[PDB]
Amino acid sequence: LMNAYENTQASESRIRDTDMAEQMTSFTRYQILTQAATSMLAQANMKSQSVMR
Amino acid sequence: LMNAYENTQASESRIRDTDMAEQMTSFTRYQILTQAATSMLAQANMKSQSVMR
Amino acid sequence: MIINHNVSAIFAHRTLKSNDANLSKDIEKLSSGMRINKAGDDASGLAVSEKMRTQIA
Amino acid sequence: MIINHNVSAIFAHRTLKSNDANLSKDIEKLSSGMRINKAGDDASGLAVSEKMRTQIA
Repeated sequence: LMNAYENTQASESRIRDTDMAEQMTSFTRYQILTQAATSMLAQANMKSQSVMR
Repeated sequence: LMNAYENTQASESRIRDTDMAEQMTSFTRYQILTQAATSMLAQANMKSQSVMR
Repeated sequence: MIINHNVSAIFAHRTLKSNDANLSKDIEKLSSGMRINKAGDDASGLAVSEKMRTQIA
Repeated sequence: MIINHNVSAIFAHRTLKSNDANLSKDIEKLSSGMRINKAGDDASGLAVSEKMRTQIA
């Protein structure tokens, strides 16, 4: 029973508990895009005011 | 029989048992190597943020 | 620099994953004191030792 | 001023990629702990060393 519980714990950890190192990798890049996408949305509003002169 | 009993057990020990002094050479090896991988994990993460300037 | 993906992050993470697993093997071996805890690492070493243990008992 | 094409930017971006290529390899060496890891670092260095590893084995 000790071996069975110990083995099943390792396997079920892969599909249930996430990998912290991998998550922090995507989290940073995903946040870089939000700060990038926000600025491109910002300059869109200024773009509409080039021909209203 | 008793003379063989020691010899058989000594014969099994070499294959099965491990040298604790030799083994600790690897535990410290992968302890430090884990530090280098973990510390440099975020150095690459901070590499990406430098393009937002 | 490529922003949609980052190659440098993948290698350091993968190298970390390989190092962490090898560290787990050291913990089990150091605690129990046996080099061959499970088969596959040395299948022949386990079987011969089991034969050796049979005579020893 | 040639406003259509930015030559000093073209020189800069390629120079940035050169340092980026240099930077990414150093992360690999520190994450692993070995100077030669994949094909490209040194053709002979990987070839010569691999004989020693099996001999050590």
